[PDB]
Order: sequence, then structure tokens, then C-alpha cells
Amino acid sequence: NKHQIKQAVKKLYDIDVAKVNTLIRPDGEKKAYVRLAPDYDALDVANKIGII
Amino acid sequence: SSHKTFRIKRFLAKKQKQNRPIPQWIRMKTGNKIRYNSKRRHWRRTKLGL
Amino acid sequence: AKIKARDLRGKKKEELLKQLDDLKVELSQLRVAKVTGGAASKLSKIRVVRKSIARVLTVINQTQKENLRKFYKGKKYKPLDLRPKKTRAMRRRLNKHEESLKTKKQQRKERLYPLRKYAVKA
RNA sequence: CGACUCUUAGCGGUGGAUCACUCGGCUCGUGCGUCGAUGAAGAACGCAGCUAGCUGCGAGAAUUAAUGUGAAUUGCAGGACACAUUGAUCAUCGACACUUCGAACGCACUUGCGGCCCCGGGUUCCUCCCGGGGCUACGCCUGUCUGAGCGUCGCU
RNA sequence: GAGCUCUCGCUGGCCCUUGAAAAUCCGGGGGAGAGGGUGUAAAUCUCGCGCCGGGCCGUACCCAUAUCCGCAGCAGGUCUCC
RNA sequence: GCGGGCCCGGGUGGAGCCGCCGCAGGUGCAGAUCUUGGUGGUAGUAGCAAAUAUUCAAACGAGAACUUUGAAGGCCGAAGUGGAGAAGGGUUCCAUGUGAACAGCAGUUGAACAUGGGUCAGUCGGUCCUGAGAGAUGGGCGAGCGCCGUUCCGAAGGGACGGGCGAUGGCCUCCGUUGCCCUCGGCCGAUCGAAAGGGAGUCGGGUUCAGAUCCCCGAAUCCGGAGUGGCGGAGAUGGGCGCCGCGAGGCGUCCAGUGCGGUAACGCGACCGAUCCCGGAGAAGCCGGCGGGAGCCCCGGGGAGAGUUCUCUUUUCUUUGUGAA
RNA sequence: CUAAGGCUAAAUACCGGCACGAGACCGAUAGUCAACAAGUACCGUAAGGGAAAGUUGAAAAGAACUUUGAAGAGAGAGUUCA
RNA sequence: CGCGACCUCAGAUCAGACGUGGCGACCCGCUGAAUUUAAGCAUAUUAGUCAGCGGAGGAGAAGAAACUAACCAGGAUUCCCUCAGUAACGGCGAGUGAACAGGGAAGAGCCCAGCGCCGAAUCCCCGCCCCGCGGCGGGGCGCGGGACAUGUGGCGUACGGAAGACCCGCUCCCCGGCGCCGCUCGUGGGGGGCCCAAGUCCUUCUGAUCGAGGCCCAGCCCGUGGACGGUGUGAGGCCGGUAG
Ligand SMILES: [Mg+2]
Ligand SMILES: [Mg+2]
Ligand SMILES: [Mg+2]
Ligand SMILES: [Mg+2]
Ligand SMILES: [Mg+2]
Ligand SMILES: [Mg+2]
Ligand SMILES: [Mg+2]
Ligand SMILES: [Mg+2]
Ligand SMILES: [Mg+2]
Ligand SMILES: [Mg+2]
Ligand SMILES: [Mg+2]
Ligand SMILES: [Mg+2]
Ligand SMILES: [Mg+2]
Ligand SMILES: [Mg+2]
Ligand SMILES: [Mg+2]
Ligand SMILES: [Mg+2]
Ligand SMILES: [Mg+2]
Ligand SMILES: [Mg+2]
Ligand SMILES: [Mg+2]
Ligand SMILES: [Mg+2]
Ligand SMILES: [Mg+2]
Ligand SMILES: [Mg+2]
Repeated sequence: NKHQIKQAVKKLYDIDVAKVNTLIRPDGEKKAYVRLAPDYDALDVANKIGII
Repeated sequence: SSHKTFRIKRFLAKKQKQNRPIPQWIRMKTGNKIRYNSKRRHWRRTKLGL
Repeated sequence: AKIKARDLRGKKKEELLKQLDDLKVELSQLRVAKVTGGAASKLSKIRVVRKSIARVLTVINQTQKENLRKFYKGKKYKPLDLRPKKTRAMRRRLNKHEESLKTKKQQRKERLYPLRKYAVKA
């Protein structure tokens, strides 16, 4: 659920989430857009996790 | 139909994932008798009669 | 780097949980590396980490269930999962004490007229 | 001598007949003769570095543990292992684990709505809310508790 | 501008045809009860702001002389709006 | 050798085979509109003719009647060959590349093939309600799987307020929870049944190769919670009496105070209240006539951009606005 | 003989299941439909219907390289006893 | 006006258990036809068969005479041969059709109600202690509960039984654990794992021998091992196995 996704992201990446938008892809996998709070930057955490 | 249920969507997703062709490195195995997927499904014929 | 059950048998529960957490973090990082190209060496570690996680969880579960069945050893009523599971019909079978049970009439007959050993032509 | 047409022969085409091979069938016979509410048969969905099908497996998901054996798997890289080490693969398999439907069990089958307890986030039980854990089907036997009767009786 | 379409509102005609149920929301009749006692309280079908949350599923495209059904890119068939 | 057939020569072939004495059989094909598979004449033949129509130049490209670009000529002529949906389809959608096979010519093209990408919601719908109907329990039948029936041969509501007791928890002040006792209580059959019926609440601009009333920006709104009430405001600060003080005003006491205005329809930001009862909305057919509002069309002009100007035309063509709350 | 009460192994059957053995049986249009990714592909709304399809070589040693062609395709060369 | 027993009847997310479905070759209980034959067809036949329903196990069912016989009698049930295509049934047509005795395979008998005698002498559940507890038992300690006199248990059932009288000789069977020696017939019971003989000998063919010739006797060695399969053909001795 979106609450579970928000809590999991918060616990994993030590981030605060504004909102989460989810969808089911036409392959069986669930895709979620995690909106970050204005205090944190998505590019910085993306560099930290390794994706760029 | 753009108004599908969850079960139908999962079924369609599984069929779509199964529709892919056979990888090439399978042919290089020792005991291999397979040349093509032979189960490819097109959307014009064999209309998946759900 | 190999994880073996022999070392995990004696480790405390909290140490095993911490090791499981570390392995799960490593597996998540391996998945992130897998979806970002990565390398063959990185990709071959996914199975190793998955099997290490399986070993840690197997040790945890075996130790927990052994302790739990040690606790219930002696109690008349035990949890269903700890009861012996042979078959549906074999659990409905007699208790092995009633099969040996004999009525007073049967015991009287057997005691009074036991089967004897005999031979002929002499 | 022309072209076309007819017969025969050599060679070259279409086709896969015949023969020889066979990890497959058919028939007879021997021993054993075992499913399930501690959740059967069957079905669905997922699981491999590269993986469609078959086969195997169940979020511990191409297998975990233990035992036996003892140097591989292999289509390619990667490699764990020192193969003077419980030690790679295999076979056995007695420990653990075993998603969703399904006799299928809170109510219906949309994966939608609920109730009873405990813990954590929020609290400093405060009820909203969120997450996790255990329960909540029918019939029936023994026993317990709480009950009804202008049923049969006894005292006041 | 009897101009076309949509909408709102009056007024009539027809029935031996009289033209849906439930969820849900609201108003009214009563006063069982509460309040503090002379500066305060019980109440606000909450008057104006202020704080927190709203979970799950579908969402691409065709919708038809070529993405549907007729063995097919078949002169056939297939419910609507502008 | 009459014959059924057989023995040698040559070539190919690469792994088993035959004679004789007996035994046994799924043992001999020209037909059965026989079964399966393959191949001919027909035959390079019928045919590639329903719905007006194409032409020029350039580009890519080995290759152009069919691709793309520009120009010209046409058609569909707002009940369209336009723009969006429902059922159905299920990746056919988007980008890149190939031209093996398919698109009854071709193709540099495709809905073909191979790689990747793409569907973001409290407000849009399912989810809630019931309709026609379906279908459990109670009951009855049936050898039986089951069937009949949905109120009928039922001890059918496990809910609630007010009071009492008992217990725990939390500054056992104050409250919540649970258990018991008293009390109150009609419903009408569990349940399912509509993405076009009923059903509170979101719009404007921008944005992608492909998604946007869903993403971003900016403005709102509905429902639920709100304990310790976060605030203000309404219940609200009236009169009499006895004193003090020039007065404003201050003190003590008796009370009133669950609002106010208008003759009226009714109005004012609020303006105690239970079990119970009544009513309304939801909640209604078809057709005719008339009137109001909006969108579009029409006319007289101002601007802005523009085709014609060999003659005329203060010219003809396009645009000229503001969301919900 | 003593009904209207009850129990009991053995000699018996076994086209399903588990694990074995054998054959005067068939040898890929045969033998089970299925020797192979077979109750699979595919057909029908459904109950259901249901195939075709084995063989390079001892060893891939599976034709490097040169040349024409855009390529499919050829000409040389090479491997192998072939 | 309430309380206390009993009888009938409800509620449970009350404590602990049990049934549901699947397979179904063989088995048991029901239901149950028409093709077909009769050269037509209606009784018959197909046929207690297929189809349908329900219920188990490793087997099921049956089973120890309310029997067969009429003999100088036999003696539970099940299966084989024969009885026997017979007695009998049947538009006496087509057709259908057993049983007894005899020979075998196997062989095993028993228990209640009632009738009566024993102080319910009987059984289930919960607490504690000891043993083992992975097919939850045994003993003891509980004025701890319940069931039972609307009848539990002991003796005892058609072959007779019970109690006394007194004739005769005398006192081991079963259950639950603790361990132990013999490895218990395919000639070591079952399952699993690791192993145990002998040419790659000399020439010669071939792409490659497992081919051919020869080697103290068909030839060199083993043989209680000369089955089979693999290995570049056709291998007792190359390898796994084979015999023991
Ligand atoms: Mg079609
Ligand atoms: Mg007795
Ligand atoms: Mg769309
Ligand atoms: Mg067309
Ligand atoms: Mg022609
Ligand atoms: Mg026209
Ligand atoms: Mg259109
Ligand atoms: Mg496209
Ligand atoms: Mg073509
Ligand atoms: Mg409904
Ligand atoms: Mg065949
Ligand atoms: Mg006849
Ligand atoms: Mg006839
Ligand atoms: Mg006839
Ligand atoms: Mg009959
Ligand atoms: Mg019996
Ligand atoms: Mg007899
Ligand atoms: Mg005779
Ligand atoms: Mg008695
Ligand atoms: Mg061989
Ligand atoms: Mg050999
Ligand atoms: Mg040897």
C-alpha cells in the first residue's frame, strides 16, 4: 500500500515523503512515484543510492 | 477494454511476458532440440478466447 | 565470505538478526547494481547473498522450533504444528494401548487354555 | 538438322518411399499397497546473471538444513571454494520452510467490506489514522457456564 | 433574428397505459434530562477561522470500408456525444 | 524358370544379413466416390474492374508510380473519409533499426519482425444502494448427489440509552474500556444483483516521443477525527434595593437571563436536548405551445496579421477572452 | 435348526497409485492420441474435439581467408574417409 | 412469590475431539434402459448390464445353520474342478439356467440383551507427583467434578449355565518400560552407501577395431564371473557391471 511504501522509503533512505503515486504496469509489477519533500533533493539521494 | 479487472490484467500481463522469443544462447546447449519458440501469439489470429 | 551453518548454530539470536539485516541490505544494493548495468562479478553475488539469507533464516527457524518443542515436551496439549504428522488415517488409528487391551474374559481364556507346543509320531 | 511432342539412358531438381538404427509404446507377471480441516486432488500467479517452453521450486521461490560420496557445473563470463577442507556438484532426505484460489472456513467474490484481543509508528490508552501478530464457517459428541417453560413436584 | 443546439420556467392535451425501489440526508411535534448560580458553566443539526487523514482496483491505444465479430486489412454486422 | 520369381556384373550406400530342416502369423493389392502424404495437365489460364483522380520537382536510398517534403488539381462537404467514448481487443500505443517471411504489384512503408519505453486520483468511475431477479438458514421432500420455498410448520434483534455493582489502565481528581444486573427496542429476512438507474465533494494554465479534471503551478471543495477543546464569537454580562463618590464608576444582597426583529409572508453568523412519532427530499410517463438565459451563426464598425490590385473594391480572409468556489 | 442382536484373519479380486522383471509382440502412416517443449499447438460460448513432428558427423573439426553482388546468393580455398 | 431438585428445550469465538473433499483398477448399497436377437413384434433377450447416486479398505463383502440331506448321514464363510449346459424357467420360440453331494486351497472360533448373584463392586474429565513421553500410557495422591439404578462392570449365551456337595492333581499368563547376546533362509530378514578376476600381447586391415592371423591345450590369462551396456565397427579379459 501507499502507506507501506512511504514508511519503507522513510526507513530505508532516511527521507521524508510528501506523497506517493502508484500504478500497475502492464507486466505485473507495481510502479510508484515517490514525491520528495522540498527540504531534500531527489538528485542528491539518487546519486547516493547509485542511479544516475 | 480499459475497464478490466485485476485478474484479467494479471492474465494479460503473463501472456505478454510469455510472448517473447527464445534467447539465442539456448541453441548452443549440448542436448538442445529447440529451434524457435513455436508458441508465439499474434494479436490478429488466435484471438485468445477469454 | 562464505556463510556456514556450523558457525551460525552457536551464535545468539540478535547476532543472527543483525547478520540477516546486513545480508538483506547487501541484496538490495546488488539489485540496484543489477538494474544499473553492473558487472558479472557483482551479478554473481546475488545468488550467494540469497543463499546466505536462506541459511540464516533456516538456522533461526530450526533453533526457534527446537526450543519451542523443548518447552512443550511433557504437556498433554501441544500446538498442532508440533504434533506428529504421519497421515490423516494414521492419526485416527488406535492408541497402541487399546490394541493390547484384553477383556477379563479373553485373559481368563488365554490363561486357562494357552497354546502349547506338541509333536506326533513318538 | 529447326521449335513442339513421344520412348529410353546419364546427370541435375520436387518428394521423402525402402533398409538399418530406438532414452518410446503394448501385453503378461512379482512385491508393496500410502490422500485430506496439522488444510487433499486440481487451478492461478511468481522464482535463474543472461531464461521463452519443458521440468523443478514457493518471497528461505532452478532450492535451505542434515547424511553419503568426493573435485566440479558448463552455452559464456563470474566466481565462491585451497579438493590435507563438513568440502563443488550429485543422490538420499529424517530438520526447517511451504504465495493466492480450491472440502476452503468472518461476509461476497470486486480482491470489496467488516468485528474481537495484543504490540509498535502517532500516543504517553485518546479516541481518529497507519503497520504488524492471533482469532471470528457449517454439522456433530462429551463436559462447563448462562438461560426458558400456565412440564411434573417439594417448602413457605 | 418563427435562426440551430443546450438548459431553465410556466401552461395545457392522452391513457379501460397513470409512468420504480432502496441506500442516504433534512425539517418538524413533545420535553425524559443538564447546567452555573450572578460570573461562570452545560450546549452549540457549529457562526468564522485553525490542525490531521482519505486506503484498494482501472486509467496507453483502436472503437471501424485495417486494432471488434464474420477463417482475412472481408462492399456484411456492431451502442452513443459534439 | 510356363509362371509366381530368382542368381550374377557395374554404380551408390555405410553395418548388419542369408540358405537349409521345422514352428508361428497383424504374410502378397488396381480398384472399395478406400485412409494418409506428395506430384501433374488445366495454366503462366480465370483473376488482381463496387464507392469521380491524379500530376510536377526535390530528398533519403544500390534500387522510387506507391516513402517523405513542397506545389498544383480533387474528394469526404459538420446524420463526414472530422474530434471523443461504451462492449470487445490486449500492447495493436511511442521511439529506434532490419527488410528473412506476411501486407494476393512493389515498397526506402506497416497494425510485420527485433530492441527498449509508456497508463501517476478523496474529487473520473468501480467500491455504497436497490430494481427485474438469484440464492442460504428455519421448515418440508427426496434412495441419493440434492431439491421446494424466501416468511412460509422459527426461542430469528448480541444492539442502545439511563441507573447500580465489580475490575484494570492511565498526574486510580478525571475519563476510557470491559464484565455483570436492571431497563429500552418491530420490522421482514443472510447475501448477491446496474462502470447508461439513485449516489457529498475540482477547476484553470503549463507540461511528454508516447500519461495527464491523475504530473507541476495556482486557486477550491467534500467526508471523517478533533480528547486534553486551538482561538474568537453566540448562552453575556440586566434590573431592583442598601451604601460610597460631584460624576464616570466601585462594593454587598435579591433575582431574571436555553437569542433577537417584522401586522404578515418571513428575516438575522450561531441561537440546549434523549427514547418516541410525523413529514419532505432522494422520487419520476409521452406530446404540443410560449417565455428567459447561454453557445453558435448574422449585421454596422475599430485595431493586429494578411490574398488581390493588368480595372475596380475605405479590400476580402483569421482573431479580437476568463474557470470552480 | 433355534430367526427377528453383534465381532472375526486365510485360501479370493485388483485395465488406478509406488517400485521392479520379462517377451516367438510393433518398430516412427506401426506401437498408447502423445518415442520430440502432448492432452501441447489449435478449434468451439460450453459440455468437449485434438494433431503434425526422430536420424549431419567418430569428433563441430559447423567451411578461416580471397573475390562479384545491396543482400539473398555464387566462384575459389579449407575440414572430414566422406 | 420467591427459592430449591427433576424432565424437555435453546445460546455460545465456552474446554477438548470428530465428519466434510479427492482417487476409485478391485469392493459394498440403490436406481437403472435402448440399440440387438426372436429373420416382423408387444412377453421374453439384451439385462440387475451400460448410464446416474451414495459409501471403504488394502482388500471389500460373507461367515460360524431358524443349513444340507433322507443317507451306515454331513457340518462356519470364501475360491478352484466337477456336478452341468443338468434339474428347472421360457409367445415351452428365440433363448435363459442354478443348487446338493464328491476332490481340493485355506481353516479359528466367539461375544451381548434377557435370565440370575455380587454394598456401582463401573466409566469419563480436571489438579499434583514418578517413568517414558515423534502411533499421550501406567501407578499413586485428590470428601475435585460428571455419567450411571430409565442399569455400568465381574460370573455367564444354547456346544447348556449358575450355586452347593465332595472324587481327583496341583499353583504362571499378560501389559508398559530398562538394557543384552545371537544380524533372523535364498540360501545374511528389509532399505542405503563403498568395493573385490583376467591381453589393450605380436603382426596386419581401417578415418577409427571391439575385425583377421598368431601366442606352452580353441588358440595368452580369468572363469562360482562366456548376461548386458558404453567406448570412433563385430570386446569374457578397456570401463561399469556380471558370479559368489
Ligand atoms: Mg478478427
Ligand atoms: Mg462380559
Ligand atoms: Mg484514453
Ligand atoms: Mg481495405
Ligand atoms: Mg490474363
Ligand atoms: Mg458526392
Ligand atoms: Mg472518428
Ligand atoms: Mg504505430
Ligand atoms: Mg506483395
Ligand atoms: Mg450490490
Ligand atoms: Mg504416431
Ligand atoms: Mg428383431
Ligand atoms: Mg433383420
Ligand atoms: Mg425392427
Ligand atoms: Mg430381467
Ligand atoms: Mg460382518
Ligand atoms: Mg457348503
Ligand atoms: Mg456332460
Ligand atoms: Mg448386565
Ligand atoms: Mg559395443
Ligand atoms: Mg561385451
Ligand atoms: Mg573388470
